[PDB]
Amino acid sequence: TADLKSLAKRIYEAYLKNFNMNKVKARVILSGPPFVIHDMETLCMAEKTLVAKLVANGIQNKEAEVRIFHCCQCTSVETVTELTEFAKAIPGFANLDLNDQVTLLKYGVYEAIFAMLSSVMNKDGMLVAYGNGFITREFLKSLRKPFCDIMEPKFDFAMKFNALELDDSDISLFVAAIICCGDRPGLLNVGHIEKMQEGIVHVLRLHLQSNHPDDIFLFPKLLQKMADLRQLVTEHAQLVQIIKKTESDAALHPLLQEIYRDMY
Amino acid sequence: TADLKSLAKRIYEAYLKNFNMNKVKARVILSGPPFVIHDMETLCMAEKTLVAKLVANGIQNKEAEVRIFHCCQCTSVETVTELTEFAKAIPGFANLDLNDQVTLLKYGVYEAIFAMLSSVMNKDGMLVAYGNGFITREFLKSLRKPFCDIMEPKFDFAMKFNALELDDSDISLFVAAIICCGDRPGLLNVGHIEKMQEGIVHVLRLHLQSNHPDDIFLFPKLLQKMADLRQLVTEHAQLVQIIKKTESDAALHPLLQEIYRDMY
Ligand SMILES: CC[C@@H](Cc1ccc(OC)c(C(=O)NCc2ccc(Oc3ccc(F)cc3)c(F)c2)c1)C(=O)O
Ligand SMILES: CC[C@@H](Cc1ccc(OC)c(C(=O)NCc2ccc(Oc3ccc(F)cc3)c(F)c2)c1)C(=O)O
Repeated sequence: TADLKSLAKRIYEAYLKNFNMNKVKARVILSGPPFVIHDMETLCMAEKTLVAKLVANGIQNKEAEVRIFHCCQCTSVETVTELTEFAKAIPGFANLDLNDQVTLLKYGVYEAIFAMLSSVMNKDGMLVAYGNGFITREFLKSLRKPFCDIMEPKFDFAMKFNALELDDSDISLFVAAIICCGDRPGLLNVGHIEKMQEGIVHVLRLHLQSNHPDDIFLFPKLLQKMADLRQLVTEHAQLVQIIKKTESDAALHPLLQEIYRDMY
Repeated sequence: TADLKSLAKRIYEAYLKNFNMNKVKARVILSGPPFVIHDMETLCMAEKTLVAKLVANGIQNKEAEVRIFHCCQCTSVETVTELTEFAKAIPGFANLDLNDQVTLLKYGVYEAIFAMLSSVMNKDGMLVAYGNGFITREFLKSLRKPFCDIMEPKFDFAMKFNALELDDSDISLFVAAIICCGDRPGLLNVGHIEKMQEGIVHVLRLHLQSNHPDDIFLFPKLLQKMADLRQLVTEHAQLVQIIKKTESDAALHPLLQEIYRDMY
């Protein structure tokens, strides 16, 4: 159908326009020159070049694990802004009640964040700082608990997600499907959201048939990844709560505090 | 450092002196009275007042899309002259081999042009004709293909670039960083250019820390905008080639023909 073929392109176009990183761009960088962060020496070097404001305090600077945690949060905050503008190209999203738009983004942003993080991850590490650094997975594993425990589950998810070999045309529809879940708690107009979601899911199913004819199960596999991402976020929010309670130096950004507030 | 603080000011001063339009000036005009070009009637009116020589041929005049294309090129040619004189205040630029100065300007001018165009653009249109007109983005979208396709990608870039809220002190250093890229094809003294570039990039990093303490990622964001601008120019040059081959009325200015010659 031409209207559905266009809906898929509108959403893909909105994705390419609103996210600073996409999978084609990430793959070009990941092939090879981002500065490699693989130990404490190179973390401190990268900090002086890529985030110099943070380490300009002398002995007042925070422990390395907490600086990394802060920089991960700053990355998330940026992605929430990108996700918020992308959400307007989903048909009917801007016609939803303003409160419903807030609730959908509230529960969807971290599922979308972890899905899209896969695009900049490989089995050895991930791009950081707008593509200018690459931090190794082994370095992130080396951080003291509980900060190391934030990281590896996201790689575990991404390695299996990346094995599906989706492209940006697929992932844009997937992220839109994540944002339009009609079973989020607190929704006012559930019925309208379900019809909005059904239209996107309908385009996602047809698109996957067209773009991945070799994988007859790809649509139900992606439905399962959405459920897996919900569980990943529930687990992530618990671990973030442990850090907030037990690490007095690891302040939560206020935008992320509101996202987490009464989430799970 | 006082020498670096002075290098940043020397480059800012060179920017304010050599460009006819700067962002403060553009913002004052954009607030409000430039003549508004929003349809064919008002394009023809503006032409008689602001570019009267071009439409003084009667039925010999060119189709409106081609007149606009010509006037955009005339704007570019002017900006290349401005960029060429600005480039002298970059430390070491005038000490480079004359051939290297040519190569740097060759690959840098359009990246700088599109970065600086953002200063006169908003989501509704852009200033034209030395600040005396404002042409609407919707009008530019309304031009027949392929001429409409020249325009909107530049607005897409500018809307995200403008969201960074840079000022002229930032943009002058950014444009200098663009011109001193040591990875341009054809360079004779790559090493000297890399050291020249490192000095400007070093001042840009410290300046951004000083002028935007609120945005710890601003320097890597701008590194990414430089890469985005290179891709924008590659795409622009392809579209210009399509126009040259398929629109016999749309002559390329000779200065711009030489810039494009063997570029990408
Ligand atoms: C706090 C948890 C988040 C969710 C979350 C979970 C897992 C992640 O990755 C596995 C990521 C994430 O963003 N990884 C990219 C990244 C990694 C290191 C960074 O640190 C630096 C430090 C210095 C540098 F010079 C460059 C990078 C960084 F800045 C970004 C985010 C939240 O709850 O919002
Ligand atoms: C040919 C492509 C260029 C690159 C390029 C690409 C995109 C652009 O903007 C999105 C611009 C540009 O200059 N926009 C300002 C502008 C717009 C319309 C104009 O037309 C008139 C016409 C009558 C008037 F009375 C007043 C203005 C004009 F004169 C300047 C330039 C090249 O390849 O060099």
